Amino acid sequence: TVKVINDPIHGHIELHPLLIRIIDTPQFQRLRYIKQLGGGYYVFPGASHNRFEHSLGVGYLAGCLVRELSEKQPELQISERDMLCVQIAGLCRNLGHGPFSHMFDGRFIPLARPDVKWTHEQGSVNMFEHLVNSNGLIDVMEHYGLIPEEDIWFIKEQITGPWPYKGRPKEKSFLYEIVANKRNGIDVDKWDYFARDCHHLGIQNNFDYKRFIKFARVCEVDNKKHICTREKEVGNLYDMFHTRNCLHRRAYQHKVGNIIDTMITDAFLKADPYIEITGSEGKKYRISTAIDDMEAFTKLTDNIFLEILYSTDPKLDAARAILKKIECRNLYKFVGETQPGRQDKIKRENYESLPKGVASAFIVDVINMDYGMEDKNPIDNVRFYCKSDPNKAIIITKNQVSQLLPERFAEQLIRVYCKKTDEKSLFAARQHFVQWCLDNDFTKPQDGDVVAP
Amino acid sequence: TVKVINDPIHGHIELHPLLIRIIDTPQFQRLRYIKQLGGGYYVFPGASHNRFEHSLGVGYLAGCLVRELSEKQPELQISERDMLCVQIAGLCRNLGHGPFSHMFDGRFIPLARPDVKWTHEQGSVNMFEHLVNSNGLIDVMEHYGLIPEEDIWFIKEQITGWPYKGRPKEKSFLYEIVANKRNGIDVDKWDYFARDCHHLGIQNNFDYKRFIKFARVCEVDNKKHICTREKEVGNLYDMFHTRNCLHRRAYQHKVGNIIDTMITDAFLKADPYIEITGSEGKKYRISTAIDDMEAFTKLTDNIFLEILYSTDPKLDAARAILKKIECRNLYKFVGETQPKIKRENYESLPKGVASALKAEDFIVDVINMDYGMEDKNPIDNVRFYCKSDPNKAIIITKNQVSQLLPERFAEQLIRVYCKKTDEKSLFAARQHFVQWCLDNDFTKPQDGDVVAP
Amino acid sequence: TVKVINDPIHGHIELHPLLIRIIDTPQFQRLRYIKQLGGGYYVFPGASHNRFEHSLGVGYLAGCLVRELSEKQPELQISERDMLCVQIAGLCRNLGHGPFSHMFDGRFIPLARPDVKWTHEQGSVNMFEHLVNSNGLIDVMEHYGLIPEEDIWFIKEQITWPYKGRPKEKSFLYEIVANKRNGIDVDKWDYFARDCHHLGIQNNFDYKRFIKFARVCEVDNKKHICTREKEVGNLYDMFHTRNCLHRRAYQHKVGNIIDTMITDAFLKADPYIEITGKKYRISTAIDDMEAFTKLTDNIFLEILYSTDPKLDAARAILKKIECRNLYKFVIVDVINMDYGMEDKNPIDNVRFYCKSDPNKAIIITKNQVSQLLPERFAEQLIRVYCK
Amino acid sequence: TVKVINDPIHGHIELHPLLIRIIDTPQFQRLRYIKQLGGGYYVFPGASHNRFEHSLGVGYLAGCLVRELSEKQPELQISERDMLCVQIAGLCRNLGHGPFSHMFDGRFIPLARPDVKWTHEQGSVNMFEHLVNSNGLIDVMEHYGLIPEEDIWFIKEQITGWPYKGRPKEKSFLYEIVANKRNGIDVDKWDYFARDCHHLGIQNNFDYKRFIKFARVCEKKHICTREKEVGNLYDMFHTRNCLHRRAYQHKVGNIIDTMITDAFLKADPYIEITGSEGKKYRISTAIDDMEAFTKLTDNIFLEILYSAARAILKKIECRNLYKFIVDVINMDYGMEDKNPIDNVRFYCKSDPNKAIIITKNQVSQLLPERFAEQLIRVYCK
Ligand SMILES: Nc1nc2c(ncn2[C@H]2C[C@H](O)[C@@H](COP(=O)(O)OP(=O)(O)OP(=O)(O)O)O2)c(=O)[nH]1
Ligand SMILES: Nc1nc2c(ncn2[C@H]2C[C@H](O)[C@@H](COP(=O)(O)OP(=O)(O)OP(=O)(O)O)O2)c(=O)[nH]1
Ligand SMILES: Nc1nc2c(ncn2[C@H]2C[C@H](O)[C@@H](COP(=O)(O)OP(=O)(O)OP(=O)(O)O)O2)c(=O)[nH]1
Ligand SMILES: Nc1nc2c(ncn2[C@H]2C[C@H](O)[C@@H](COP(=O)(O)OP(=O)(O)OP(=O)(O)O)O2)c(=O)[nH]1
Ligand SMILES: Nc1nc2c(ncn2[C@H]2C[C@H](O)[C@@H](COP(=O)(O)OP(=O)(O)OP(=O)(O)O)O2)c(=O)[nH]1
Ligand SMILES: Nc1nc2c(ncn2[C@H]2C[C@H](O)[C@@H](COP(=O)(O)OP(=O)(O)OP(=O)(O)O)O2)c(=O)[nH]1
Ligand SMILES: Nc1nc2c(ncn2[C@H]2C[C@H](O)[C@@H](COP(=O)(O)OP(=O)(O)OP(=O)(O)O)O2)c(=O)[nH]1
Ligand SMILES: Nc1nc2c(ncn2[C@H]2C[C@H](O)[C@@H](COP(=O)(O)OP(=O)(O)OP(=O)(O)O)O2)c(=O)[nH]1
Ligand SMILES: Nc1nc2c(ncn2[C@H]2C[C@H](O)[C@@H](COP(=O)(O)OP(=O)(O)OP(=O)(O)O)O2)c(=O)[nH]1
Ligand SMILES: Nc1nc2c(ncn2[C@H]2C[C@H](O)[C@@H](COP(=O)(O)OP(=O)(O)OP(=O)(O)O)O2)c(=O)[nH]1
Ligand SMILES: Nc1nc2c(ncn2[C@H]2C[C@H](O)[C@@H](COP(=O)(O)OP(=O)(O)OP(=O)(O)O)O2)c(=O)[nH]1
Ligand SMILES: Nc1nc2c(ncn2[C@H]2C[C@H](O)[C@@H](COP(=O)(O)OP(=O)(O)OP(=O)(O)O)O2)c(=O)[nH]1
Ligand SMILES: [Mg+2]
Ligand SMILES: [Mg+2]
Repeated sequence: TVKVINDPIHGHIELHPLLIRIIDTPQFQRLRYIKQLGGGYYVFPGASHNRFEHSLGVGYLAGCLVRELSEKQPELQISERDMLCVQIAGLCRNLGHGPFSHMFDGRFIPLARPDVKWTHEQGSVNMFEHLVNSNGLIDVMEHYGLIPEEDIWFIKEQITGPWPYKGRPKEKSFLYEIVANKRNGIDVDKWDYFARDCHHLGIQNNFDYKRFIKFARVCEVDNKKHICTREKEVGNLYDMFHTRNCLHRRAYQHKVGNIIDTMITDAFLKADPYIEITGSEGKKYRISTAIDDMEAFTKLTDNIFLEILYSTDPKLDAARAILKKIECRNLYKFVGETQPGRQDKIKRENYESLPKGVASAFIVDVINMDYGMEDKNPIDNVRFYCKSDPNKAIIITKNQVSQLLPERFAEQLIRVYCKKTDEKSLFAARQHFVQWCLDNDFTKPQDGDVVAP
Repeated sequence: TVKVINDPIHGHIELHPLLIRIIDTPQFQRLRYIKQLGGGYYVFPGASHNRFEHSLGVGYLAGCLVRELSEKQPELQISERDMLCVQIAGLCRNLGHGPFSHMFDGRFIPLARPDVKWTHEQGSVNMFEHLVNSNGLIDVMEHYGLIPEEDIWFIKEQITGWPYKGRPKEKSFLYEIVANKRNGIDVDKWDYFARDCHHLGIQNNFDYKRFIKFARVCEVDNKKHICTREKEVGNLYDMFHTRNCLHRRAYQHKVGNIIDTMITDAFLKADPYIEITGSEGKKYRISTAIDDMEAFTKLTDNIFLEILYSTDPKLDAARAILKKIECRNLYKFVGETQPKIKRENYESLPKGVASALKAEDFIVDVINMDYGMEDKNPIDNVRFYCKSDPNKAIIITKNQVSQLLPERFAEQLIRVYCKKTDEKSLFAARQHFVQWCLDNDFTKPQDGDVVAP
Repeated sequence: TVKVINDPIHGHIELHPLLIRIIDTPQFQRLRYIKQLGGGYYVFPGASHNRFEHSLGVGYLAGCLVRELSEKQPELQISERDMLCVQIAGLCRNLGHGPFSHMFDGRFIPLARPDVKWTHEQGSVNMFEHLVNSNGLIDVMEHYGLIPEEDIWFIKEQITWPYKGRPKEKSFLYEIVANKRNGIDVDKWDYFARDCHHLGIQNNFDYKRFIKFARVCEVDNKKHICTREKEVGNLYDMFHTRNCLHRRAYQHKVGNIIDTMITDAFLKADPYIEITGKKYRISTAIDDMEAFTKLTDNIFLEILYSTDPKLDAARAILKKIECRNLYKFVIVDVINMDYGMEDKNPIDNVRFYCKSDPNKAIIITKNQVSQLLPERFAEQLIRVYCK
Repeated sequence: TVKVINDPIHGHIELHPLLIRIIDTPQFQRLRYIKQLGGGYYVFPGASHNRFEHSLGVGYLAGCLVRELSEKQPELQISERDMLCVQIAGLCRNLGHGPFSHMFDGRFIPLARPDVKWTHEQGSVNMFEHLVNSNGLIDVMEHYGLIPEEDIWFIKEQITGWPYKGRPKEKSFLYEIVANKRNGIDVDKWDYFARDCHHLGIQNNFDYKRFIKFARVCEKKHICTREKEVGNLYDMFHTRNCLHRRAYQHKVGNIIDTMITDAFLKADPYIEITGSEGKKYRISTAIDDMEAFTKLTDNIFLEILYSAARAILKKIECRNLYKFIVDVINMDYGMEDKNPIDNVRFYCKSDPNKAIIITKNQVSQLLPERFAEQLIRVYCK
């Protein structure tokens, strides 16, 4: 039987009986304890939402777009079984996030295991594989019309990727642009967190996903089939990446929200050698090794935070000290923000040297602000059709749309912090950063003249 | 200085430096890990908000109402010291909640320690005393112009409640703001109306900004009260009608309440085997952690995941229940009915359903749906002024308002669940329930004619 | 081809090319000049929305409910042209409204010509009949697959075995646009959400949830639109919403008195205001649908801007409105706030089903749901105003 | 006594009794029959709102901002006399809008009278003069604490423009509330961002309440904001440049405006409006006499319809519109080719009195390179 879910973002959403079987498992319900925005909840009190409700919304929107394409284009021969496999990927595309979401795979793991190749996409299919086997859903998928081996491949291909695709013929290549669009990034995962993060933080979203769906249409281009949209909508697609970039500077890359994220990783790193997570077959794992056993990664949620804080173990005292610094709001003071050049951008291989560089002129964080396609324009990977010939998809260049569009599509930001809260330190630390920007020929800080003339 | 918090409900809300230092403590930040709606999150996935964000809203609304009374009528001589003490009562009104909020003081504590009378108001004031002492704010309150002796009584009286000694009877109206014991119209209700509806996806039929625009203090019976105008008695009836919809739609959802029941069941079977530490290092159980604040500070929803991830063979009976929740193998709801059943009789109804599948196979949940004051109309304890003489507080009775208002103001619902889930057990459980309704002469189940012909 | 319309209430709605042709006629486009709430705009400044956009939503919701029923239940033989006809009636349910809506058919005509019995429903079928004939569109309806003689009668029957539009096997399609049996129809769901959003008030009925659980059931050998056991408390709240909108906005004592002053201004201006090939007055424009087309809220400002001394008494009263010299609230106004069916309970006309057998309709009584529900369901109010 | 008005945008707003007396006049209530977005209503159904509702919001926000600065900076000597004059200027900066707002003074009047020089501010000050004299409010303005000679001049200067004769340069920051000429950050923009989006069904991307919480006056004197809000200030001009692209310059919406100019230009010969002493004015001439301009609303559109010009309106009601006439549209941040943030000063949390200049390079590189552009549309009649 179909179940219904009331959602503040999408309203009542219908779930296939198989979708419910995937939801009501420990590997999915785990997501109720991973916060979407990690440390951003300690700056925006409304961002209490977790990965679980986000996953439901991505599965709903995937089903919405995949159904509009089949209803408007029966030529595509999209089957109910394709739609279902599309909805499973949208639900399971978030399975592989770790504690506090982008803090785990973007800070902690890069610091604890510098040479491991790890992303949440990889974790999502590793966890999805453990979800199906550990709950006996192979038979369940057969009962609802799915052919597992091919479809298990197809689902995992939407989440991560690799005509290199084994799960679906190239004649249905457009199904891979719904859940996780590797070609341009216009996927159902962005549309849900645009609306769900703005709802919870209390900021404004400037992209209407429903209007986009009404004009979505598969077109052939360069002998392959892509998802295209109308030419009259090219302006709002630019505004979708302007929405996403505006969402990052306000909330995701909030300097206080990020310094709280760095403090949690540093506490996690200091608690790493002493926290024991029981994995598969009784084996024990650290925080940085739980990603190797899915049975242990299941039990690696935000509970680690309170486990460290509510602890009595003397070995956890140093990690507990950093969390106590957070609950008392004694945080590292933000001293300034600057920008390098495109050609003078700092490489990740040099990140470990900069606090030494500013002291000779400390916490330095480097954030890269791009439209998704590194320094490339994502819209140039989008094709557009006219109302007189819906099968001819043309290229709309940036100069054809507007002269007010961004000159560049990627940039880098350098935030500097100081661990000493002394008024004399915060003054002296600000003096180093201002001279550090003049020496390295970086851009002038906004508060530069008042704190240091 | 002052800080500004962005809130999805109230927007940018400014907080006095003393309020900032009150919330930046482990006993306040503890509220970030208490689900506002408890088990409702497992039915309404948008209900992930915690007590922390609710506390700031109540304190901000407390400040809006007392700031309007002060500005409109200088006659009352409301001081900044008074307005600060009201906001402090708004923030700390929720400090006394336990894991999953109303589950703790309404289900677990009654069954774990039936001898002791415990409320979250008693908890909030006890937690408030521990908050100011552990963080040494008695000197900070003195710094911002407060008199700790008298004001801490005043802060505590607003929470718990001429019996008061923290304020003279001339300021009696300041006790109707944070926790109105007289009629229930308080700023704590306005925030959870708007905040819960935002997250649940439910509609709210009450406007507090309009009420505040007409709030005015008048004398009657030589005592001063907060009153609103003639024209607002209709909106005041809907405020308690809204509260009843939020209780019927969400807070007393049949599936959300059974999930709360199972978390209590799991808690009571885990209560003897888990230790919480605090005050002078003594160990405390879940049920006895209310006797000490240093232990109760570390008693949050984290208890759920510690039981679920536990390795102890002494915790399987409790871990078994929580995994029935994770896989959603819940007790099946059999039916709803209506009669008054004394709380002392609650324990006896399970054996009564079986007499019409042993007694333990049933669970009977009695809910008292009222308007806040048992069977009394709260509007009868509200005074109204008119535009001609704004200083005379008249009385509007239910007949003068409307004839479509409720007849009574208190009813009880009874829900029957069965711990057996097979098709044969559910059938017999449905038959017992319908017969049990005749044996005691209850209201006819809605589906009885279809389920038990 | 299909056009999409961005509406602030329903978002982007798609309209079949036939419905676009009906929209683009003078008889539908004139509804851009009929205030939905009439005299409420002079008390709630947000309610500037007209009848035009209200109609686009009643027919959008009409398509939504009819299409959900055919997809869940192909056993009903709901054709794609059944759904076009249900949509048409939703759009044209509002064609027969006069200047300022409830000001016209609710007060003005009852005093101007007490002999006639005039309703906006009876105005809709005549304006619709004029609409199809004056634009030569019985041509286009057969082009998109409809049989006019039966389908047109079907459309009008929904506005106003008795029916001849369709047989008792399709008896549930008459419960969508104008539900005469309990009042649960798409018309209410739109102005609930549309008036609330413009007035600044709060709606408390979720219509998208009611659609998710709607299902037809054979009751008394007749097919009826039903809902689930669990949605009965939300039905009581639906009429409770409708009542709040009347007590807060629709029957606001200052908003009603402004409507009454516009009636008095139209009454005194009635014999001297001529609308054209005969000539018609405001009171007789209802008798010629070619005149009712040119009879909108513009009739208000044509009196206010005139200079003929014959209309001075009428203009002196619209001069009293623009300077807010209104009748002091102490003209006697009687208001009957019911549940849409006189003193009856509409829930006693609603059937429900269970999960166990989703084909067994059953009646749920008030004593079964909640004991805190109203005692009565109709109620009268008396107000007097000093001229 | 005070009156409260419930609003879909701002909620319950309180209005001084002197404000109510300005509202309850024929020259202000006229704005109930001037739709704010003109022809965008025939493309966006939800956009049925008029200038009247907008005018109440402009004055309410003009009152929020000035009252905010009163209570945080008493060193500015802001009086209840200044706050009243700002709110009046907020209410009356839209009095001089003709039928369908910008279709009248953007297309029709420049085409009907190429020699004339007409703007809606000129009308706003002229009809504000016509409002207080026709309704005898000069004795009521003085009764509520104002000095009518000096304050009127201040009210008409917040609308049009040390060259000011209503307030001294020691209070120059109050001309930056209603109609900012230095950079364009005024409460009028903030009201139509939220009120047009609400009705069009478009999304907004500027938080006006957050901007008010960080407003300070800094040394002349200009209104400044925190350094952390410069990014929100470009997105303010980006929000509204995005508002012009979707609704204000909608191709089918703009072509409807042009067809109503043509229908008005053809009906200008025979359009009769009675004016000052019974003298008849045309549509194109009712601006020279505020008695006639008072009665010049959207009513003329339906007056032509119910009467050669009736053919064009008939072509619009039947959607026989021109297919996608050459219209030129100027898209700018409000200051021609200039950059409005260069005329904005900022203060830090360190020295709140030291105003600083922030350049585009210090904010972000993903910002526009130019700040003006022009689009050319062609249509077939
Ligand atoms: N908007 C709204 N949502 C509701 C309401 N009542 C319950 N819900 C929400 C909670 C769930 O996420 C979702 C489904 O809950 P339901 O009560 O309709 O289904 P439930 O499984 O509890 O009962 P059932 O299996 O159908 O017998 O809708 C309501 O009255 N309004
Ligand atoms: N202090 C504090 N801020 C919170 C909280 N929840 C959300 N927020 C917001 C308000 C702050 O403006 C914002 C930034 O946090 P802080 O101001 O405490 O850190 P910041 O680096 O700005 O140092 P500061 O204290 O302003 O000198 O976090 C909370 O619980 N405590
Ligand atoms: N607090 C915080 N959140 C981030 C950060 N980076 C990404 N996110 C948050 C914002 C969204 O809610 C969500 C989007 O990231 P996801 O992991 O869900 O998907 P994905 O990486 O594909 O995002 P993308 O396609 O690049 O926009 O995570 C960050 O650096 N800090
Ligand atoms: N609506 C909105 N909220 C923001 C924005 N930026 C930050 N916030 C939210 C997060 C906080 O809860 C609150 C305060 O953040 P702020 O950045 O303004 O204060 P913060 O202490 O971090 O900086 P400061 O110490 O004052 O220099 O507002 C924004 O651009 N728009
Ligand atoms: N099954 C399920 N429902 C959820 C979940 N989150 C929110 N909801 C909502 C949808 C459901 O209609 C509603 C009630 O949950 P259930 O239907 O599973 O409880 P119920 O005793 O009615 O089981 P049943 O419908 O007889 O299978 O909660 C979830 O994670 N799993
Ligand atoms: N899930 C759930 N939430 C409840 C229940 N009872 C109360 N609440 C929730 C709804 C509100 O968000 C919030 C209000 O309860 P509080 O204890 O915080 O305030 P209070 O004691 O004053 O209740 P009152 O104002 O009299 O309704 O807790 C319940 O039985 N189940
Ligand atoms: N939400 C939203 N609505 C828009 C936008 N642009 C126009 N509209 C609204 C106005 C209409 O009610 C509806 C249709 O607008 P369109 O420009 O897409 O239709 P149009 O017939 O003018 O273009 P077409 O004939 O298909 O080339 O959507 C937009 O950017 N966002
Ligand atoms: N006076 C006036 N009220 C308006 C207007 N627009 C919306 N409203 C609302 C605010 C008022 O509280 C409400 C009632 O109108 P009035 O107060 O003017 O009439 P009322 O019978 O209450 O006479 P009153 O002056 O209060 O003794 O209309 C307007 O333009 N002028
Ligand atoms: N200002 C005002 N509006 C009214 C009044 N009575 C009805 N309406 C308005 C409010 C709604 O927007 C709308 C609803 O009634 P309709 O004219 O659309 O038709 P109908 O009689 O079928 O509605 P109903 O079934 O009675 O709820 O008309 C009234 O007495 N005064
Ligand atoms: N949000 C909301 N607005 C209302 C309500 N009732 C009336 N209004 C709106 C209409 C007006 O624009 C505004 C104030 O009008 P009121 O009806 O409260 O006062 P009114 O002048 O008519 O009576 P009064 O002169 O004070 O005796 O609020 C309500 O229940 N909720
Ligand atoms: N339908 C339509 N509206 C326009 C057009 N140009 C401007 N507007 C409308 C959009 C806004 O609601 C409103 C904004 O302009 P205002 O008349 O309120 O004043 P102003 O010229 O100072 O606007 P600004 O400060 O430059 O943004 O006028 C247009 O070309 N077509
Ligand atoms: N045709 C029409 N469009 C409306 C109406 N109300 C709002 N809109 C919107 C939907 C349209 O996509 C948009 C543009 O209008 P049209 O499509 O009719 O003119 P257009 O030049 O695009 O010619 P077209 O038929 O699309 O080739 O106006 C209406 O009543 N009729
Ligand atoms: Mg009806
Ligand atoms: Mg301007």
